[PDB]
Amino acid sequence: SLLEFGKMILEETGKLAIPSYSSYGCYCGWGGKGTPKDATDRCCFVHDCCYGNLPDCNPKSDRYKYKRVNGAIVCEKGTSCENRICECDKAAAICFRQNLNTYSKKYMLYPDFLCKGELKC
Ligand SMILES: CC(C)NC[C@@H](O)COc1ccc(CC(N)=O)cc1
Repeated sequence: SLLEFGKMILEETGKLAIPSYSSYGCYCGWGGKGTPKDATDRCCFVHDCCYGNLPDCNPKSDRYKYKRVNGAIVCEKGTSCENRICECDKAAAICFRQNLNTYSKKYMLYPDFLCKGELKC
């Protein structure tokens, strides 16, 4: 669920899920349309695509359990939806951590009209 994801982001990046990643680019937080603005925006695009592969699960509200083995994120055995959601977030977190160095504030609160373009998962 989102309680898990946000906690994961903070631990990983140090920035806070909301508002650092709840309204960035064209995909973080708001999904929909567009061409991802930057690397962090691409993690969101890929992440949204990740939840999209799980039709009958509830990413936002189904809680899962994960642990750290010296820094590694280890998703714990749960329902199979819980296992797959967890993997989807673990990636976003890793991806987020990987492009902290290019996280740019001008994409914060990014306006919608500026997000039109085509991208299939
Ligand atoms: C505590 C506050 C009010 N949070 C409400 C909460 O709905 C914030 O919302 C969201 C909505 C959707 C997502 C999708 C995720 N990033 O992939 C992440 C966070």
